[PDB]
Amino acid sequence: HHHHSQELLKDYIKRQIEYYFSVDNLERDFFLRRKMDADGFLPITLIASFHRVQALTTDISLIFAALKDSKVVEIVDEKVRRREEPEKWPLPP
RNA sequence: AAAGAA
Repeated sequence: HHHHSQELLKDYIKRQIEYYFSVDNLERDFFLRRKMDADGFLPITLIASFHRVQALTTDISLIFAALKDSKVVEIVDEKVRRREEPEKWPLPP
């Protein structure tokens, strides 16, 4: 027993989601950007369906917990966006 | 290139 399994899992979830919201990924992620609203937000439940997140967990409240203190993303209601200049990224649906 | 990290 060398770590708390659910805390480690939360760190994997957080870093996987922060990757999607990195500038490097966003520059090329046309699917993700077409799903943004005009303010840059995506449903957290959409992110939950992405294959690597769903592989790590199907517990939605755990994904919220994993993201609670992220400096990369901001959460409003059940939606999430890049904290820095989110409005640059949406693309037409 | 099956979501080859939507």
